Amino acid sequence: MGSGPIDPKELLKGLDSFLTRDGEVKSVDGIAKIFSLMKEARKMVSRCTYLNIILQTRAPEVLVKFIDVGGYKLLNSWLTYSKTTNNIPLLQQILLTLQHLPLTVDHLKQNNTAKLVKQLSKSSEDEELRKLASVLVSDWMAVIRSQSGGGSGGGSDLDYDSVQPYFYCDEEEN
Repeated sequence: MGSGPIDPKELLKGLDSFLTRDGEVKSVDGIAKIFSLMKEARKMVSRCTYLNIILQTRAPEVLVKFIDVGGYKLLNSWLTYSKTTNNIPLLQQILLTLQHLPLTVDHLKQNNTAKLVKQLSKSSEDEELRKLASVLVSDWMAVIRSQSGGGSGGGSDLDYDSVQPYFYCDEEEN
């Protein structure tokens, strides 16, 4: 193959000028223009580029208002949209971006994304997606255990059933 492809990243990286030079976040104005254009989500590169910027968005107020302005529904939307094709570098970035923002038990339960990410960190055919998903669900179950009152867990010898505090799907096959 003497012919080469085309760079699709620069098309979405034109917006990176409206963020900081490291591609983190400029302002609450910055997240909103990104929000509307990444919402379209019709390019695979638009997915990975903007989600990486929201990941590098180290301003926690910008994250909680991202959830507020519609990003909450869009996290579940893009999760399902990526799970159809099951694109490994995409799935792991979506769950890592919502791992970056402070998400509540109300949220993960309502959108059912708690179940969707937990079945990944139970047994998927890939290391990197489920180990990032494992850090995410361990963060979530730390919060959930703290909302419950307490519990040991330990960390080691800790089984897939004993890491289900509000992840218990009581679907009785019995």
